[PDB]
Amino acid sequence: LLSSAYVDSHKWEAREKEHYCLADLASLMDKTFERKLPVSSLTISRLIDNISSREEIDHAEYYLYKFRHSPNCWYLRNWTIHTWIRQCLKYDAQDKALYTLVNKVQYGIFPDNFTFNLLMDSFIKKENYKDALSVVFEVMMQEAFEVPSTQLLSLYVLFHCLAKKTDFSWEEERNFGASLLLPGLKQKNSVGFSSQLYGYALLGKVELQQGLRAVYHNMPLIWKPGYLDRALQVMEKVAASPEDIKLCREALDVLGAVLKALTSAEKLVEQLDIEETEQSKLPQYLERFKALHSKLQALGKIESEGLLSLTTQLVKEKLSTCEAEDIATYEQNLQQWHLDLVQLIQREQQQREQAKQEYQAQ
Amino acid sequence: QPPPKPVIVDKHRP
Amino acid sequence: KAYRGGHLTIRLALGGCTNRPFYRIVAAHNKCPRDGRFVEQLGSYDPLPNSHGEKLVALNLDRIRHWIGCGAHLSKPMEKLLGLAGFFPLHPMMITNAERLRRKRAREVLLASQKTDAE
Amino acid sequence: KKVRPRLIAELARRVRALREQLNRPRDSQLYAVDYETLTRPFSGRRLPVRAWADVRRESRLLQLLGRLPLFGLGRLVTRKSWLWQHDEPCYWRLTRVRPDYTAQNLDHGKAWGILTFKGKTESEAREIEHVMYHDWRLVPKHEEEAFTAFTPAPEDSLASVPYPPLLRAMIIAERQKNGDTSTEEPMLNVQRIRMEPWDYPAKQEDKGRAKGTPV
Amino acid sequence: PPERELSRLRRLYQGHLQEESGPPPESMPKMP
Repeated sequence: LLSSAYVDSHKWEAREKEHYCLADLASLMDKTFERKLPVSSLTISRLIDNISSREEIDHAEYYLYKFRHSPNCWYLRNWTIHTWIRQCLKYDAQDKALYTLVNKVQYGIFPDNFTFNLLMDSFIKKENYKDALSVVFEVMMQEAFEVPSTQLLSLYVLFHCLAKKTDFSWEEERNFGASLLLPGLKQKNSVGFSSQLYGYALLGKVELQQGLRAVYHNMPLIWKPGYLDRALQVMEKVAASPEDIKLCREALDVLGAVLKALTSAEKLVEQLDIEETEQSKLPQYLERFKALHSKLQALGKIESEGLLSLTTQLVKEKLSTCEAEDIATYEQNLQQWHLDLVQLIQREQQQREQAKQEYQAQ
Repeated sequence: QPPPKPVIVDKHRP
Repeated sequence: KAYRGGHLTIRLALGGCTNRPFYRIVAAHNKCPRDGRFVEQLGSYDPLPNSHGEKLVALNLDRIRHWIGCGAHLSKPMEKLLGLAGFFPLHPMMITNAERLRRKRAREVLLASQKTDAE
Repeated sequence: KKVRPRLIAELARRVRALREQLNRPRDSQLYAVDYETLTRPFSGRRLPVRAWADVRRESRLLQLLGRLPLFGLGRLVTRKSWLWQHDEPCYWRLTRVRPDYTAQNLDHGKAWGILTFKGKTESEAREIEHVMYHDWRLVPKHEEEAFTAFTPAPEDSLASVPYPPLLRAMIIAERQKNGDTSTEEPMLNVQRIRMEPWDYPAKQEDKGRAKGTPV
Repeated sequence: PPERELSRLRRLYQGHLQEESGPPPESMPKMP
């Protein structure tokens, strides 16, 4: 959905890049690894920047993996990560970019918001929603919903997959629920509040069936019980809100279905016995939901349009504005990254010249 | 999770 | 002998003979033996009642205040002797054991009453 | 006063010290645990029984930090034990993280940060202890505002306590001996005494490290 | 102790709890 200017790579290819041979840099890194010595962040950056073939991407993957297992792993500069994604997209290696993104622990790939949009858009342009879904999950794991452009792209892909998908596994419900709650809080509109309502319904279902621990374990979610309670609070907030905010009927139906399904139907207790369990509060939740549903319908706070239909209209109105802001900030990063790269090259050059002069004196 | 297999190809010097 | 680390501790050194316990309150190093070298004896403690039915405890308070102010620690039994003397507040274990003893005897009364009443 | 020197004693002392640094064990080796038998393969010592439940359920500090940019610098990390024990927010504000590169998953290492224990923030960042413990949890960014929210409570710390019965009598007896006449009861200034919770983090800098002998 | 604090200890020591003890008798009992 991103414009051609946003995904344009002319700016990236116009950087002042020093030409280096991959084999020479690969041989240099091998000698350092055998000596059990740290590898400079400049050396790995040159290796990534000098990728010129599809075959070279596989070789760079190993050294990127080895750099993650080096004492200087934390010094992996951001532009190297962005270049890595740019190289993968350039040589039709989207799977390689996704594989490192899934294995970010083993490779240290932590892209910024701008790069995540580029990777996500490539799957959307090719209608590869299966791979685009994983990218959204990676954003959910890395909590990269601070840019409105990423939030809009995530919502578009997530809602599109929800319509086709019918059977949900407990892991999938946790993933979809978490992946929708994060952008919903940022978006203060009808779609944003619907995502909060829809996301809480999926997470609340996991809490009662699979337990509270499964909700937040290795997830960016709170450990406090009451996901179903927070689902009802969204409806209460919409009930006292301007006419702009509305809740889609699809989200309301899903929450009602979850409550009815739960109503109809390792061993460590993580909650105090004095506190009321969420299972015992199910009849209370059902009574509250029916009252809120009638109140929202009476006030005309229910939107008849589907989630995908309303989200698509939302993208057409705000994506263009968000792209312009991201592009300008991306240009600033390129200027900032270029200055930092020069400093590292100068620092190495001064050290190498200083090392030789001291060696000559000795 | 198997580690990547190290593969080295030499073409700089014929 | 210069031990590695350690500190002075006011403890009880057992004396006397078999079945005749007698503790001398001494200020010795932590790593020293129970009846070994000590810096200064700070009193005595006789756990066996005498002809008057009394347990004699001697507390060299002037020296005890001196060594405690020099960083000397106190063994748990010594912290109870001071609590009994009123030099220190009663140790929580002495209070806790008193509560446990009261509960133990309270349950014994109920068992005794049932035996007499039922049979 | 000439005594035959012991060159080998000094020679052996330097060799042992040098080898303990060159062949020092790493965190991934020292703190690895076999989740089936709940024993550490480095030493073969069984973990305490009370820690068995938390080992299989919770995660280590750098297990969470290995999945974040910059190893999660600037974020807030808490512990399950702190959540159960203290209602007030107890967390660390990370400032510096040193990962263990030898670890395959980079799930071991040390970390520095600012402690916020029971709603009280320390002025200067220091090293974090119990990093290898399977007790840590990660606070979500959207939940940070509610989690960080703390309100101080008025302090009702008693400042004066009665003297023990024998000490009070002697102090009062001293006044009468010196001729001083007063009915005031001597009391201890326990206000200075800053009693701390037993689970308050200690100084990781002053804490030692396990020896290099493997099993 | 407060009710919440007692529940906190029960959650902390699940599976290793003894019967809760009330206040001790005010005076030491004697055998009749």
